[PDB]
Amino acid sequence: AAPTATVTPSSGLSDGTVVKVAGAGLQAGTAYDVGQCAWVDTGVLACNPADFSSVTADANGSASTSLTVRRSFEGFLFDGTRWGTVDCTTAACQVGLSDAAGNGPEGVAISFN
Amino acid sequence: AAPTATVTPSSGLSDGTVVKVAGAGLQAGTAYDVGQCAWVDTGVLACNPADFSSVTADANGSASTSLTVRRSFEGFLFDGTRWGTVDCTTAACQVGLSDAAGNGPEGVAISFN
Ligand SMILES: CN[C@H]1[C@@H](O[C@@H]2/C3=C/C#C[C@H]4O[C@@]4([C@H]4COC(=O)O4)C#CC3=C[C@H]2OC(=O)c2c(O)ccc3c(C)cc(OC)cc23)O[C@H](C)[C@H](O)[C@@H]1O
Repeated sequence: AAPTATVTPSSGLSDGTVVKVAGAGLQAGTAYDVGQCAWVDTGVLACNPADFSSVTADANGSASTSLTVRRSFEGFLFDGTRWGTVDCTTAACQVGLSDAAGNGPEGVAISFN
Repeated sequence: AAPTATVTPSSGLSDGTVVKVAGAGLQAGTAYDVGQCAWVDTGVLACNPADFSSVTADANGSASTSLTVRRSFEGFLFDGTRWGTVDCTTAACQVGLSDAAGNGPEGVAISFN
């Protein structure tokens, strides 16, 4: 049973909307970061770390938090370097959850007004 | 990195075909059952434990193993109760991976003829 994520709302977002993020099927007791990213190239994920939140999955594998989304952001790579700016009206941005190894539910697509 | 399972080959299968099951986005060091099952009721899987195999995910969260699939098998529910003979030409059989918490990739649909 695969882990899942919900991002409410996920469409028609304005810059600065705070969305609600919930996870299920996560690893009980484990800390997860929650954020907005986009795949900008094959295998290259650029994220918006300035607005990340985090959660610890409860004993049932569940967790929730909120997240401020940004219409465009300066995209950063896992090693702390900047990839370039990401415009989410022209790029497919997603909001998801990730543990220290990169694991978690599939990202949820989001879109802006 | 949501967990994934890939099963090769997955169609035109015969009784006894050995398939390769590759899992990724798994938990490093967790052991996973690898097996074939059919949904026989809402939220009820009847599996083939006689051919189940095991893999422990490596440091990169990957695993691979072979699995021998069956066109028909005695299907067992989660607690060992026999459900009855599953005929996979008629039933929706799938192959997948799950850990002791029942967590893992979604299963992969397979077809015999
Ligand atoms: C653990 N390392 C791998 C992972 O890194 C992801 C990642 C990328 C980036 C970035 C920078 O903002 C920072 C830090 C680190 O350095 C900085 O300067 O900022 C972070 C983080 C990350 C955490 C991981 O989130 C995710 O894994 C994740 C996902 O797989 C899919 C969608 C996601 C979505 C939609 C959101 C999300 O929220 C955190 C995570 C994911 O995937 C990369 C592609 C590489 O393989 C990395 O090696």
